[PDB]
Amino acid sequence: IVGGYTCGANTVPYQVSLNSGYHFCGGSLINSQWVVSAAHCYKSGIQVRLGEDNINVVEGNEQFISASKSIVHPSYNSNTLNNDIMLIKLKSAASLNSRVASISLPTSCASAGTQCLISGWGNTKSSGTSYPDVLKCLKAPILSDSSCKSAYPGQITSNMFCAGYLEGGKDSCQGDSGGPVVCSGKLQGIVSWGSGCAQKNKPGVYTKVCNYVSWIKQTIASN
Ligand SMILES: [Ca+2]
Ligand SMILES: [Cl-]
Ligand code: NA
Repeated sequence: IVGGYTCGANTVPYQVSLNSGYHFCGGSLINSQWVVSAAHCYKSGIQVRLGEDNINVVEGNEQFISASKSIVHPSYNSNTLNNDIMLIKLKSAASLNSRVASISLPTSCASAGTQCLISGWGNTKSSGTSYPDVLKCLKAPILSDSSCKSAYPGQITSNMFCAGYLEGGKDSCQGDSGGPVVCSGKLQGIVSWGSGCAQKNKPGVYTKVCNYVSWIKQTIASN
């Protein structure tokens, strides 16, 4: 997250860190046994880290649970990042409390202008590199379809939306991938991609989660 603020310990209790020896991607807890992340985060040897603020310090609210199975979206295209969504089942149910809590799936798509909370442990620089160890937050509005398509000609599908600021300075960045965009208490986005970070006229592109609710619910019901 570039141009965000320090969330505060466990203030985003649905935020997970995907660990394969190190934080590599965000995720969103959606019930005691399932995480939603970006398909482009897929790899084996995933350990889901819940209750995290400092990812380098054991602070006392962590639950570390190995992934038992990953399900990349059937129609995920790694070249276009169309359908950049994946589900991870935990080997055991997370113990749910004030600091480790599921985020509600949307019943409806969010609209341009709606303010959302974007969070993750990604790069905090637009030029050069600095990884924070504590969770960073950004309040960003969803952008119009037409703005999003103008910003990225030929690249925005019906499964993508832009959130952020065309003036730049405030964005998601490398290491935020797979993390949440929460708009009035609902998971509407997954940190998917962008052109660099916090560049003018290159806002963050997010997986449109409302498109995937029937897939998520069916997958969970049979896995
Ligand atoms: Ca920690
Ligand atoms: Cl539009
Ligand atoms: Na379960």
